[PDB]
Amino acid sequence: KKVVLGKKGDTVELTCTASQKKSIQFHWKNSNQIKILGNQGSFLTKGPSKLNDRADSRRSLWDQGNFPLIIKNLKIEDSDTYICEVEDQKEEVQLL
Amino acid sequence: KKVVLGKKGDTVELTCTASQKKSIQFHWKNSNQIKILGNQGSFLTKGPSKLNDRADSRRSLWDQGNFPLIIKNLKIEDSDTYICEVEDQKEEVQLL
Amino acid sequence: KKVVLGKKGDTVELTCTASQKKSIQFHWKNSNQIKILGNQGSFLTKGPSKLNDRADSRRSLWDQGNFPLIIKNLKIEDSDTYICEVEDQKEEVQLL
Amino acid sequence: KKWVTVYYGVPVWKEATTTLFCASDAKAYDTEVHNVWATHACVPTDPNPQEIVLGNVTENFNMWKNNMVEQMHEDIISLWDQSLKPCVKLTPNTSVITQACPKVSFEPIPIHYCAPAGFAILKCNSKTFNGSGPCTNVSTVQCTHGIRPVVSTQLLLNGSLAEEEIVIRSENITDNAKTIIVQLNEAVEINCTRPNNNTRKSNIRQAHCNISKARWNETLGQIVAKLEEQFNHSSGGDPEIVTHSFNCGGEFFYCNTTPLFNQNITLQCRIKQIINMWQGVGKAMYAPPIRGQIRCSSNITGLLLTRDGTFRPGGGNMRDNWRSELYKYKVVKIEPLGIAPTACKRR
Amino acid sequence: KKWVTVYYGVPVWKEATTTLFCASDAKAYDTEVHNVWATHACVPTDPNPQEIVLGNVTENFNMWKNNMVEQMHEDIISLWDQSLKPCVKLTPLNTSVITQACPKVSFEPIPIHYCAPAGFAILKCNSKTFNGSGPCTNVSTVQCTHGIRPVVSTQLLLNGSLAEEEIVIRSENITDNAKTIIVQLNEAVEINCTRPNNNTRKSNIRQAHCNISKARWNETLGQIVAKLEEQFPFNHSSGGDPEIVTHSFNCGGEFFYCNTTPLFNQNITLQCRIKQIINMWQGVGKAMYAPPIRGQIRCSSNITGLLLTRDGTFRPGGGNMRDNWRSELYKYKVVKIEPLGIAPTACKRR
Amino acid sequence: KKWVTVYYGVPVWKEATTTLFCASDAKAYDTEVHNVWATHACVPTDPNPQEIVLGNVTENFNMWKNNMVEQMHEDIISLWDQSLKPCVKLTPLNTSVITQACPKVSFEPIPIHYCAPAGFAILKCNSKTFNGSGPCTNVSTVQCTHGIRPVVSTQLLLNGSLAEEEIVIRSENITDNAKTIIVQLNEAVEINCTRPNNNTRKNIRQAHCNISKARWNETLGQIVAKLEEQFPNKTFNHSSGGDPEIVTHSFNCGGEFFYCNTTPLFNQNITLQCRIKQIINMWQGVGKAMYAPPIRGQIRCSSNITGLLLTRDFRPGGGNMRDNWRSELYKYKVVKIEPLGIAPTACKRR
Amino acid sequence: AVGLGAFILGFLGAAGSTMGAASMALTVQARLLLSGIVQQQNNLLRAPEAQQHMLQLTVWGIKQLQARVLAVERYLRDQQLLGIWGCSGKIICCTNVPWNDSWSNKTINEIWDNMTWMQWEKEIDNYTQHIYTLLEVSQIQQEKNEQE
Amino acid sequence: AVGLGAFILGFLGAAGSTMGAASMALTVQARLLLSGIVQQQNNLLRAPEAQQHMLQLTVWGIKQLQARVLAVERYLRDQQLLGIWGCSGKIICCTNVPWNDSWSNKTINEIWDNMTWMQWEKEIDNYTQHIYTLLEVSQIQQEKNEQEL
Amino acid sequence: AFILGFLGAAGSTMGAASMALTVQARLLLSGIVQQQNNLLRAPEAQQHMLQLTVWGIKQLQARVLAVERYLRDQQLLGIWGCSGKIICCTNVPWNDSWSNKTINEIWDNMTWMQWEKEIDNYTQHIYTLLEVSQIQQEKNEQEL
Ligand SMILES: *[C@@H]1O[C@H](CO)[C@@H](O[C@@H]2O[C@H](CO)[C@@H](O[C@@H]3O[C@H](CO)[C@@H](O)[C@H](O[C@H]4O[C@H](CO)[C@@H](O)[C@H](O)[C@@H]4O[C@H]4O[C@H](CO)[C@@H](O)[C@H](O)[C@@H]4O)[C@@H]3O)[C@H](O)[C@H]2NC(C)=O)[C@H](O)[C@H]1NC(C)=O
Ligand SMILES: *[C@@H]1O[C@H](CO)[C@@H](O[C@@H]2O[C@H](CO)[C@@H](O[C@@H]3O[C@H](CO)[C@@H](O)[C@H](O[C@H]4O[C@H](CO)[C@@H](O)[C@H](O)[C@@H]4O[C@H]4O[C@H](CO)[C@@H](O)[C@H](O)[C@@H]4O)[C@@H]3O)[C@H](O)[C@H]2NC(C)=O)[C@H](O)[C@H]1NC(C)=O
Ligand SMILES: *[C@@H]1O[C@H](CO)[C@@H](O[C@@H]2O[C@H](CO)[C@@H](O[C@@H]3O[C@H](CO)[C@@H](O)[C@H](O[C@H]4O[C@H](CO)[C@@H](O)[C@H](O)[C@@H]4O[C@H]4O[C@H](CO)[C@@H](O)[C@H](O)[C@@H]4O)[C@@H]3O)[C@H](O)[C@H]2NC(C)=O)[C@H](O)[C@H]1NC(C)=O
Ligand SMILES: Cc1ccc(-c2ccc(NC(=O)N3CCC4(CCO4)CC3)cc2)cc1
Ligand SMILES: Cc1ccc(-c2ccc(NC(=O)N3CCC4(CCO4)CC3)cc2)cc1
Ligand SMILES: Cc1ccc(-c2ccc(NC(=O)N3CCC4(CCO4)CC3)cc2)cc1
Ligand SMILES: *[C@@H]1O[C@H](CO)[C@@H](O)[C@H](O)[C@H]1NC(C)=O
Repeated sequence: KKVVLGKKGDTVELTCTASQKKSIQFHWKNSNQIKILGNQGSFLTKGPSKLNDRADSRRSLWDQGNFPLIIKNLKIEDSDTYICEVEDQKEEVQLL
Repeated sequence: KKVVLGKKGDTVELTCTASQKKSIQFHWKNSNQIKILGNQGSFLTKGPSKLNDRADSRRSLWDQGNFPLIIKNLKIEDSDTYICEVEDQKEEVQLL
Repeated sequence: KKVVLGKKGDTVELTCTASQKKSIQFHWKNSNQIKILGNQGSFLTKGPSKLNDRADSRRSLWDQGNFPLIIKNLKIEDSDTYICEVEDQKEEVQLL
Repeated sequence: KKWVTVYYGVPVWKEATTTLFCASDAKAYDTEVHNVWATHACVPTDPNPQEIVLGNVTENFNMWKNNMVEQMHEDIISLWDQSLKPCVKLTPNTSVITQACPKVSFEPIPIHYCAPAGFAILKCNSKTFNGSGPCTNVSTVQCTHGIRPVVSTQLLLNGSLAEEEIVIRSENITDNAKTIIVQLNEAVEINCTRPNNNTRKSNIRQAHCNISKARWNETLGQIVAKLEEQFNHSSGGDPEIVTHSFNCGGEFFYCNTTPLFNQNITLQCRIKQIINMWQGVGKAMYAPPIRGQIRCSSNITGLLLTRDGTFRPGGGNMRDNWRSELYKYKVVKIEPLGIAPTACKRR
Repeated sequence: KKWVTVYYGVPVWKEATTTLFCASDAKAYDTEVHNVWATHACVPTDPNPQEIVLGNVTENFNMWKNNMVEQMHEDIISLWDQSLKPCVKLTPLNTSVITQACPKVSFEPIPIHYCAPAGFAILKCNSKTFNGSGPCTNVSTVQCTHGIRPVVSTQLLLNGSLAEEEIVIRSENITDNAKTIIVQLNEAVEINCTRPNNNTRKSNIRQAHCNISKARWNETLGQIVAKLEEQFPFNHSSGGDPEIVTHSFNCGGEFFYCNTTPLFNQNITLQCRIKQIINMWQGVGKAMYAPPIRGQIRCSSNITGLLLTRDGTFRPGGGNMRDNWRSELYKYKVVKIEPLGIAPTACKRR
Repeated sequence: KKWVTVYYGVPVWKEATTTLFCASDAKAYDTEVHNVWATHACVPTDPNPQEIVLGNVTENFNMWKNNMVEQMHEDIISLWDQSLKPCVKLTPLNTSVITQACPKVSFEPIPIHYCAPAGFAILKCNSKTFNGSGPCTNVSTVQCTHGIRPVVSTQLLLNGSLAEEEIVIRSENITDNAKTIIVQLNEAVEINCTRPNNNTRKNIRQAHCNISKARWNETLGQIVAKLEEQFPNKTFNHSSGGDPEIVTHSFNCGGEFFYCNTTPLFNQNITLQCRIKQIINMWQGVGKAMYAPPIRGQIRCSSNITGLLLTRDFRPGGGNMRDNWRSELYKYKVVKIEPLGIAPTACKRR
Repeated sequence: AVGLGAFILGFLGAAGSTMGAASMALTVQARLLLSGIVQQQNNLLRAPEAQQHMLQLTVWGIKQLQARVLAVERYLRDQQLLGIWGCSGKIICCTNVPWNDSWSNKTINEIWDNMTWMQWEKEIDNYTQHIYTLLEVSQIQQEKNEQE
Repeated sequence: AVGLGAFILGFLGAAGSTMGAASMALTVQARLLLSGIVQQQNNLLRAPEAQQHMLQLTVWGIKQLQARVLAVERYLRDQQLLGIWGCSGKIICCTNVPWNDSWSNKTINEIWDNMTWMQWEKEIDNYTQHIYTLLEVSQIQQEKNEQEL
Repeated sequence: AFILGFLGAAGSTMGAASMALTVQARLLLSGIVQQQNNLLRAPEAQQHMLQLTVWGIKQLQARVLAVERYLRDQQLLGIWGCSGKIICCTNVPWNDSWSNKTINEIWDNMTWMQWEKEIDNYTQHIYTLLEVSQIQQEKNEQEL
């Protein structure tokens, strides 16, 4: 997996990507498969978890194949792994 | 044959029919081939004969396949045989 | 060839013809192949020579297959040959 | 020798039944019943008819066994119930319905019948055809000539002529119960007028028709000369049988023809509101006469006669009268696959 | 003599793509957007639909892998760009921002059907137990679809078709807790949305309210839950762009945003607002539309379905217009026939 | 070996004639002559041209022996007889004279083109060098020709097509001094012909045309450079005389018949001296006709000189309108395909 | 006369002569056409130029096309349906089923020279279904032995 | 459906029947149509009578014809293209290229009586190019051999 | 569309044209290549009704004419025994006097546009011979 280490009390951007350079459906989920963030076509939605708030993305880069998860005011309790669902490229990342 | 008996001065009815119930053009003629009645589609004609007058037909039944000859105020001279001209059904009926 | 002797000052009327009786392009030229007279469809044109003037035709007979060269005020100096260009019927005539 | 050989393109035609298209010169803007009806029922006619005469092919035609007649009849029923609507319509216990009666003009226009997707129509061009039997001059068309949907009885108006001779044709000419159709080779003009000054009532329903005595007698003379090779008051019945019944301008006329069958001789005509229907058995009421002056002018092209078992001019009903125009047409289809023995064997 | 034999007339289907064309009962005289668009874009409707049932042929369908969806997408975004023009359009670049004049126009989606070009036909699944994918046991062929209204809908699906007998729950993966579940109802719920002509006040002019019949709503959810419980032996949206969170829609040319909290948790009333700033569904970008119309606007719509999600006990989802089209296009696929085939036969040449 | 074999589908064309038909962008509402004629005479233009290049095909295009020219001629005659009617028409017989009213109509030639009937196609030459009637190496197949405005100008060829790269000079025999030499320009030169509002005196029949000196001089120098290819040792004069339609540069513009004195051109703002006339020698055939007196108002043409006609014995000349059309309809021929051919092969039947 | 393809045109001609003459005449026209000696006239309704001919030349235009396209389809169907008797792709198919005198006790020359197809197919119409059945049976038997 | 073809529509019904059944079905229809037993019916669209129906019955009138005309061209095209394997002008054509068990180890009656074409042409789809190549080769060799006799 | 797929070979040699037809037909039989047509669309709008109906009908008439000629010729050719075929090999020998050329010279260094000019004056003669041979062959088989 890809591991990203921050300063803990900060804002972190983790990314999922696609080689299509197209905005496609995608999702971010945690280790217990709880939705964090994802899209609905052009629209941005949040997942109903502790990361529902304090979260963002970059809608403008979805057509560049870049589908980031931005977690604001990050807590130590948030240093979990996340699974990407972009196409079938089910990559895993870890946040520290 | 369809044979009935009448009395001087009464009204009698002889009938011709068609099994198709299509108001098939018909004619009535006596034993000397004298035209009595007939239809022209929905309309009732009279033959240019001694039976021109005092003659009728229940025309509402022509559409049901029934083509009657009604002769009113009968004289003994009117008690002839009659031929039905319906389709090829050259049926004989008689008045006594 | 056809040779015509005239008198000084008269009118010549040399002719070229076509058996087709069609609207035909034709030209008259002298022995040096210098244009005298010819048509452009319905229109009459003149050639850039000494016979540019003193010349006429019969436009009304052109569709009858008759294409005259009419030289007026004939001079003995005009006693040259002339070549017809009617279709491929390149006939020659001469004046005296 | 003599082996079965299969041939394709065999030019053999047989009578067949199909549904025909109607065509007419509809205008679609003048409110008149036939042009308006035709607008949403018929197409323009074939702009380029082929009229192909098939050599000397002989074809057996029979106008009394034909079905093109029914095709015309069904269209007419729709035309009339959809246009000159009765105010009261009574028919089989029985029931009656009523309708609003806007008045409309009524001027029959020729309607042609056309056969789609094959089904060529054969036409008899013989002048001596006489209703039935082998016709010695046969041509093929896609569309028939146009027939005006005239609903007159007794004398038939605005049809075609026999051109050279009067033709007497009937299914059984020796029985005489059936109507004998006399097709004229000449037309006779009839001029029917109801002046606007006939305003009295208790008149407003009276009219007279002008017939040339000389033309009429010349015509009767030729008819008789032909009948002799084998004319009195009509016999009686409903008024559509007894009188010369016709519809013109939307008005229903009943004219007395005694003066024709017994110069400027006239028929005695009445305009009526109570009409016996020809669509089936029943009766109908139409609104009273139009105020103003009505003038009709027609071509007498045929006569419907019956005789006993010296003629009574009392014939005519709908679907029988149209046989006077459709007598020369039949629909056929081709069956190109056939067999004949020949002088060969397979391999 | 078990030799290769060549045959024609082999009715073997292959899925294929083609530039399908649209047809509609367009008018060209009423100034409304769809009938001044469809009159140049679409042809008259199919005059004689055939519905030919292909025996008992079983055919595999997959509503999430369909291509008719892309055709519908491109035509609808063209329709919108060519009609409901924003005053200000903002596209990501840095940014690119342009402006336009804003005549207001009437906007009422009409059914539009897609038709096969010559050489093609559309197969459709008539199963009452469609599922979403897999073998369909009732397949018929048509040239054209039945006609689908281009209604944006966004959260709950409006003015679509019904499942007739049972609520059908369709999902690419019903247990992945990621994809939107499309719920097709067997009954339409009537919704009456009004902005009365007395809302003339300013800070009012942007307020509107929608009335939902309680009996219909509760019965509908009871049936949905009963089915969810079979699959798996009660909340509102989690948040995000306002088009997802509220039941947004365009009606009369105006953009409504209705708060469905009262529905997900007689005459249930939702608070609705009309906005000028809308996030586009056509792609990523934003747009400004002209201010609200003075007068009274009333919309009446049929909820024929829902977009629901489930996590790793359900919520409304929304957006992703391709899914809204799938909800109606699921029954159809385009095929071509390849008539030439081969099989062993007990024969010899000569 | 070397047996006769019959092949069907052989790509061989042969020249053919047919009742070729016209198409144009006709309008039917603007009262103008061509657009009230072409609306009954011509069909709408071809919506889908193919321009198929036939490989390496080399073919002969004899413009002076073509038949497409006659079809164009007959249709133009009908157009004129049916529109710009003279009050008095005189036909040779003795004579036969008829009269007509002279309503006035505008006259602005529109491009018209010819199209092949079923079974036929038109081949066209796309080369830059044609050698007159000779063969060229760039051949394509079309259903319809390039549009040609049916202009009947005489010394100058007005509003035609350009040669694009070089001036092309054509004649059946460049040396027989009997044929008219067609010069097609690669560039157009404007001619600003005006009949102003102040010509109220009787002047009412006067007019003038303004031509750029720089353009005229450059064009004529270029023509000479090409004339030198055939006449390298030689070295444009006043016409010899004849009917006024030939002598002056005549044309029909706005319905008026102009007769312009071109002496200044064949010897900024070169001014031609023009007159408007009522008594006209017909170009349609032999005969004469009278037209109504001049229009009170202002008429301007601003026409394009796209070519000219020269004669040599290199003077301006013209007439025989069919020859102007040959230029505009240059490089097209009608052919049909004959699918059977025979060649020897190394096989035998049974 | 109804636009029944280009196929049933020369056969309207054939309807007027003997069976022998019909085969002959078709052969003659066919060689003249193959040789480029004679040409057929195309008879395609002009599509309208003007608005006044709409619903006239556009309806008759479509009607002729439907009749012709349909005629082509019908033609092709018969050409291939005839595969049952081994007569597909042919105008003339000579089979191995003999003619019975019980169908028609006539001489071949009488049949081909003194009769037209119009009469011939009526005189033996009551044997048509019978003969067609025999032809199928024969073709099946031939295939059965060809395949041994 | 309409717009798909002419030939194929006649051959599309009973698509789920076995290939054996399909052959029999075609045979009976030819018996019925060559004979005088079965009459033909048309599926043509009608031309408009009125201006109000001009767009509706002209657009679809033209589209129906285009589909049928193209269907005819495809039928006739394919009938001659197929001459490469020698099978021109045919619906059913038997050749001398043997079937391998490496393609499908099934018997003839299993294939013809218990399968539809819909399944059969999927089970052996990966041998299509191989077999077609063999058919071309066989035809070339047959022609060579006949010309040498 | 019979001529359209063949006429594009104009300018290539006779041999090249035969090879090209073989290859394209093979690709089509195998499902290797896909095609699009050149049909004109029927009008969407009433305003385009004359424009897309006149040409709509004319294009269909042309295609119908093309099939009628195709089918007509495929059967007229029965006279020479060439019906039902695109390529028909007969038993009439080539008379060298018609060309005096080699088969390879004709097929490889010439196109059909040239070949059919070279032997144009023998066209009727050859056609006559083809008919004669077919007549004799039919008799020879019927005589057995
Ligand atoms: C055989 O063929 C001939 C043709 O060759 C047929 O003859 C035609 O018959 C019609 C019969 O109606 C006749 O039509 C009238 O022509 C008048 C011309 O001036 C019109 O004015 C008149 O219209 C009025 O009457 C109509 C009712 O019939 C109304 O519907 C219409 O609105 C008009 O009515 C208004 O005006 C009148 C007059 O002031 C007033 O009284 C009304 O109240 C109202 O205000 C008809 O159109 C044709 O002119 C005849 N043609 C010829 C050449 O003579 C003949 O009928 C055919 N025979 C058969 C049996 O069908
Ligand atoms: C689901 O389907 C249903 C149908 O089954 C759809 O329901 C229809 O929705 C439209 C929405 O606009 C509605 O149309 C209006 O009807 C009104 C009837 O009174 C009209 O008055 C109104 O026209 C005005 O508004 C237009 C702009 O919206 C203007 O362009 C037009 O010129 C009119 O505006 C002028 O006049 C008004 C009034 O005086 C004034 O206020 C304005 O300022 C201006 O001067 C529309 O035509 C239909 O009536 C509804 N149909 C039914 C049966 O209810 C529903 O929308 C679909 N759902 C979805 C989500 O798409
Ligand atoms: C080569 O091509 C060019 C195009 O590139 C052609 O140039 C066009 O020529 C036409 C014809 O002259 C010209 O059309 C006129 O434009 C005028 C603009 O003011 C209009 O006013 C004029 O209409 C009047 O005259 C018509 C008769 O000619 C009348 O029918 C019409 O009803 C108008 O009549 C009123 O006005 C007149 C004039 O004052 C008055 O006498 C009347 O009583 C009445 O009051 C025409 O529409 C185009 O404008 C020219 N185009 C350009 C770009 O300049 C050129 O003609 C072609 N060359 C050749 C030889 O054909
Ligand atoms: C435009 C068009 C062209 C052709 C056709 C067509 C119709 C029917 C068949 N029939 C067939 O394939 N059969 C199989 C073989 C058999 C059994 C022994 O002979 C006869 C029946 C073929 C083509 C349809 C439309
Ligand atoms: C209406 C219409 C009818 C038929 C056609 C048609 C198209 C292509 C061919 N193909 C061909 O002629 N070939 C040559 C012979 C060969 C080489 C070895 O076999 C195969 C390829 C034939 C007819 C098109 C349209
Ligand atoms: C769409 C279409 C168009 C035209 C045709 C058509 C084909 C052939 C003939 N020819 C004929 O019947 N002949 C008789 C038998 C013979 C002599 C030895 O072979 C050849 C000549 C007529 C029309 C068919 C379909
Ligand atoms: C039904 O939907 C589920 C969704 O998870 C899918 O797995 C299954 O394959 C679909 N079809 C059938 C026939 O079960």
